[PDB]
Order: sequence, then C-alpha cells, then structure tokens
Amino acid sequence: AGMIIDADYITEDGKPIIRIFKKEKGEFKVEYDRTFRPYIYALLKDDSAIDEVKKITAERHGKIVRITEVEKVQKKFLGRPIEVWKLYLEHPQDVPAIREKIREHPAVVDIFEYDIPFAKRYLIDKGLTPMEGNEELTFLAVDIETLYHEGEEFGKGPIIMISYADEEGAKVITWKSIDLPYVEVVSSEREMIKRLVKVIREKDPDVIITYNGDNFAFPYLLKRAEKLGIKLPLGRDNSEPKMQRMGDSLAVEIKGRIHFDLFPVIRRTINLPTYTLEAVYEAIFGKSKEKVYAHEIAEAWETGKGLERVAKYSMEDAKVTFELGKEFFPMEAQLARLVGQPVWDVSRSSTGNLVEWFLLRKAYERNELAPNKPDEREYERRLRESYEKEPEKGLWEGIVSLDFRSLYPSIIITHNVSPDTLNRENCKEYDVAPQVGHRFCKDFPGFIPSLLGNLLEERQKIKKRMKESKDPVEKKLLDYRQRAIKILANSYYGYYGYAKARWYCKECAESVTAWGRQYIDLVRRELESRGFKVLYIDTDGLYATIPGAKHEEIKEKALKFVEYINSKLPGLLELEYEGFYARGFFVTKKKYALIDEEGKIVTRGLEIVRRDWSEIAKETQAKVLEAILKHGNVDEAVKIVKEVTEKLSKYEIPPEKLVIYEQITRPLSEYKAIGPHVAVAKRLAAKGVKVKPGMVIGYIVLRGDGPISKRAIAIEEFDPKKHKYDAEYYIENQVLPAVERILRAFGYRKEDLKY
DNA sequence: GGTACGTGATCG
DNA sequence: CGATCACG
Ligand SMILES: [Mg+2]
Ligand SMILES: [Mg+2]
Repeated sequence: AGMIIDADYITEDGKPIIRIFKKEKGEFKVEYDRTFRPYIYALLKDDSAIDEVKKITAERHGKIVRITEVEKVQKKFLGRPIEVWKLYLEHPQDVPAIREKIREHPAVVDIFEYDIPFAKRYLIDKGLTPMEGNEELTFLAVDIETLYHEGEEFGKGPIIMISYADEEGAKVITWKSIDLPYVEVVSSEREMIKRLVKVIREKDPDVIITYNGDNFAFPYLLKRAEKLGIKLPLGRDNSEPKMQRMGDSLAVEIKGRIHFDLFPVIRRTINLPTYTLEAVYEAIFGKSKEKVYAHEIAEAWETGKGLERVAKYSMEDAKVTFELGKEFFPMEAQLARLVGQPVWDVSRSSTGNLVEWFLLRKAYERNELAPNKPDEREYERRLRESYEKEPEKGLWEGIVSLDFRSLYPSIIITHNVSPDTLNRENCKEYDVAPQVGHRFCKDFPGFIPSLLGNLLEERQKIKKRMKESKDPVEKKLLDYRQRAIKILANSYYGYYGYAKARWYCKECAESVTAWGRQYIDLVRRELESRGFKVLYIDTDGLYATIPGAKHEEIKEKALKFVEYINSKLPGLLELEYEGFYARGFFVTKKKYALIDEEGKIVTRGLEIVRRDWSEIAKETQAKVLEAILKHGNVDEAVKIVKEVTEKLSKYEIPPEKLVIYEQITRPLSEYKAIGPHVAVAKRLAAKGVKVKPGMVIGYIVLRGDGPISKRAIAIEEFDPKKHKYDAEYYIENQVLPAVERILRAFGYRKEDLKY
C-alpha cells in the first residue's frame, strides 16, 4: 500500500508486462502485471458485422497480428447510450498496426481510444493514482559543464565538470587539479562519467533534478559515453537514460526514477524575459547568482588559470538546482495525483493536456466513451474558427491588477456548459447564451460541469479542513492540494477552445465568454463609478488606476473594491487582486509592459531575448523599455532608436553586436527553404566542415543585391576591412521591428524612429 | 511507444 | 501570397 511514482511496460516472450514503480516505507518496490490487455473500440453499422470485423489481420515484427477477443459493451457517447465492441489485442504495439485496417472496414462507423499509451491505459483502468500518501522521496540535483568553442558539433568538446547536490551538500567531479573542499579530482573524462554513475547508484535517488537535462545534460552525457565506449546504467533496472521525441526537442526518462527537469516546469509557472538559471533563482529566492560564460570556461580550462571560479559556478548550478527542485516539485506531485498520471508526464504537460488526462480517467469511471483527437484537417479548421477591448495609450502610473479566471468554472457549472448538452434535440428546459444564442440542455448535468462541481466542492472541503487543523504539516500539504484544484478548474475555459482537445467545443467557449462578459461589464462599471480608469481588459483580467491619485490610496480602494464585489457576486464567483505596479503601458491583447515598486520589469508578448535576434536589437529594446519604465521617458526611448539607426548607417556599431545564431535541425539536403543560416552551413560543408543537426550557425548579413540568404556570411569568415554589413537590414529587419510594437502604444510609426 | 505550442521571419 | 523554419 505504498506510493506509485511511475508505470511503464516491458516485453517478455513477445508479451507485455506492466511495471508499477513504488516507494513503500522508504523502499523501492516494483510490481508486475501480465494480465492487463490492450484494446480499442469499434462502432459497427450492425451486430452481424462483428463476424467479419473480428477476423481483421495485420503484421508486426515478422508475425501477423489478430484481434484476441471481442466484447459487446454498452457505454455513453455525446450524452447518449451507445453499443460498441471492445477489440482486445495481445500487445500494445498491435493497436497502431491494426487500427486503420479496422477503421477502413465498410461496416465500421468509427473506432475509439486507439492512441492511449498502454501504461496510462493501465493506471486509468485499474483506478490507480500516482503520488498518494506521506511517503518521503529522496532527491539529487545533477549538472554538467562542457568545453565549447564557437559553432562546434553537439558533443565534440568533452564534459569537463559534473556537479551534484542534495541535503548532504553540493559537489564537483573534474579531471584537472582544483584545490577546493567540494571538488573531487579524477584522471579523465571517462573516470568523471563513471564517478557520476557511481554517485547515482549509491545515493539511489527517487528523483533526479536537472535544469534542461532533457536537451543538454543527459543527451551530452549519452553522446560522450558513446564516444568513450562506456555505459550509463542509471535506471533502477540498470538501463541507460532514454531519449524520447517531444516536439522537435527531447525528453529523457530514467527507469524506476523520476527525471524532474525544471526547465519546462519553470517556463510554465513563472513569466521572465530569459529562463537562465541565474534569472530563475533570483526571481524565486530574491538572491543573486553569478554567471560564468562558455568562452570564460574554455579559457580557464585550456590555460589552467581561473579554474576555482569555474568549479564554484558548477557547484552553485547544482546547489540552486537542488533548491529549485525542492521548491517546484510539491505542486507537480499534487497535480500528478489530481490528474492520476506520473510526475514525469505531468511536469512536461500543458494545462490543456492535464485536463484531457483528468477527463480520460473520469470518462472510464463514468463509462463514457472518449471522443477522438481531431485529424490534420479538423485540427486546422478549429485554428481557423472566428469566435464572435483596445488598451488605453500612453504611460500610466499606479496600476492595480485584477484577475477574472476564478469566474469561469462557476459559469460552466450554473449554465451546464458542455458539448453533451449543446443544442440537444427534444430538450425540455435550456439555458441560452447571451448574443451568441447557444442552447444548453438543463435535463441532465453535462459531463464537464458535473466534474467541475466535484472539483470546486473538494477545494471548499480542503479549505475548511485547513481552518480547523492545528497541524502545520498537513496544512502545508492541503494548501498544495487546493492550489492544484484551482489550477485544474481554471484550465477548463481555455480547454474548450484548445484545437487538439477531444472534448473541444467552440460554442461552449463562446457561451462561457458571453456569460462571463456580464460580470466583466459589472466589475468595469463598479470600478468606473469609484473613480478608477480601466486601461486594459482581457478575458483573464484587467489593469486600472485612479488618475492622479496616491499609490496607497489606489491600493486601499482596490483591496476594498475586491472585498465589496466578492460579497455581491453569488456563489464561488471570485475576483482576485493580483498586484500593483508603479508604471505600465499596453500595446494590444497580451502585449504590455509594467514595472513594480521594487524596480522589476514584467512584460507579455513584446521582449525578443533569443539567440536568433542580434544583440543590437535586444540591447536597443531593453534600453527603450528602461527609458519608458524606469525613467518614465518615451522621448528618451525615441532618441535612443534614432541614435542607434544613425550609428548603423555610419558603420559605428561593432560587428559582434550583429551576429545572428540559428540551429541546423536536419541533414542539409533535407531543407525545402534555404534560409541564411543554411546557405552559410552549405558553404561550410562544401569546405569540409562536418555539419550535423544541433550545430548553431553564427552569421552576419552583408550589403548587396538579392535575398538575405545570398548575403549572409559565417562569423569566423567576417573581416571588418573586407566586409560591409547591411545597415538597411539591421535598421529595418532587426532594430525597428524590436521597438515598433512598444512605441506604437505612444503614437509612433516605424517612419518616426529615424532622422 | 506518440513523437509540443504560439508566434514571427524568410523562402520560393 | 502560402509554405517552411526556428526560438524557448
Ligand atoms: Mg513513461
Ligand atoms: Mg551549469
């Protein structure tokens, strides 16, 4: 009766065996199940058809595949009774081999639940929930530093340091002499990698924490381990970490453990212009962290001078990764438990995918047939669908932020907004959405409204248990639990409109918007009669000020205002005071910038802090934002842009500030469109350079005729005497696009930002 | 074990 | 223009 941390399957004598990884009174336990069978459902035109359908065949791994057993079942689909056939298979890999053969059949109307991974199928069907109980897990943070030189192939340079940290402290393994108490000196890169393997096997952590270990630390360790002819038996079954393709990036799993990569977690949880470990640590713990750049690390390693500085940086990377892991894991653990899927998968999911996993489990519990994901055609048509305010211009002072999101679950429940209740035939009583006119049947509670009501009731009970609890330990745990419910409940509104959703419903999303708007118009009116000016309104919230008022007065009146409105609004409809800002400006929907009273700049949909934008554009943008938010001076910002563009015209900007970086993601011959970085890469390959995916190309755009691709040069080939950069390209395609959206909030056009 | 998302630049 | 490509 332990705590489930993960589930997977292995194949033995061609048959699948489910593995359930558990933590039981401090011990690792692995449970095996050989009896759970894979399946799909088929809706037939007539029961007679089953005789032809059950005899459908496929091929996989040299052997033919068959439907093992067929079972007629009664379920609910679209809020209606339905009869479907459960088609059993021997192996989960049989489903993608046979599903289209079954769908093709003239007597098959449709197939269902055919893309549910076997391990997730098991957890749902067996009613098993990960991360339950008070079982205390162990953690280890791991990081690495590599020797890197400009534009090298991924893994060419050796790993030079490996760091790790836990409650026992932060340590470094290196293969050059460094005299520090936390540094372990070994003889080679090979021996350093073997020492990390030995630390992991001996500490036997349940959780391995990394900062972007999915794309950097583990892929690099695996590439270097390959070149060195050594294994990484990091799995509790002695398997090597496994790379999984998630999008165009990677996801790394370590069997029997939780590889907890903070990078996708932090990116979703907090809003920052850059997700450097230093920026993240400072945002969470309000403490500064020093960065040692790759070129400084290379110089120190090659010279053998300044190595103590590099080992201190490596040690801190692990130490802060450990502190951030401990800060962010409790919430990921409660979200896992709430949706009933492992932390590994949940920590790497969007809120929309968390909702879908909660719905899939609840669908099995309620005997409801799950709808299919859209095909390419349907997915694109949803992206195209219409769904039928503009911010105040200028620079505003003393901005109060109000959040609307905790309004929508209540609207979904009271109006029974669900795809299964939308425009029902022979409906006795219905709710009509204002303006849009969509009808939602009142005769039965909809699948989604029913679930949401249970979620909200469960949160109220947790909150009541928190007030009546004298134990600070359970109060902490219950606090993460009610927060996890709030996060899941507030994701449903956005889920109805998510184009990849199974329970997608455009009319549901518009109806919720139409009913929500009546409360938004009430808030807006009540604020305006109180002297407040509304500057920005989104379905998510609003920003307001009291023009010419004192900051404490704006705060006091706003805090009084939320207390008042919440007392007027029925049920669980709730307005939330998000915060206060010293200054701010708004461009369009989700394109704005603010500054708090502590001097921190918070922006949405404006900042370009990425390697594929030149330093000159990023530097000019940061300077424009500082002139506006820190100096309250838009005229200073306009003068900054005019000076920079003139300097580009007169070749007064250093070439190092003009470099663009773009990664090669495939073999060069696989490109359809030859962008500047690929044109530069082809020229390098023609010279004998081993161009491989992962290589990052640095280039400068030169003056000349034609498209930019024909005028781009590799940075290492740029000679300031011979080459002349394209000033027009850096003015019009780099610097002005970086600042034109920001300046538009003050009445300037691209044309107003030059002499 | 199915293999992200939203967004904005550049190619053809 | 529509298609293709990359960032984090
Ligand atoms: Mg897994
Ligand atoms: Mg590091």
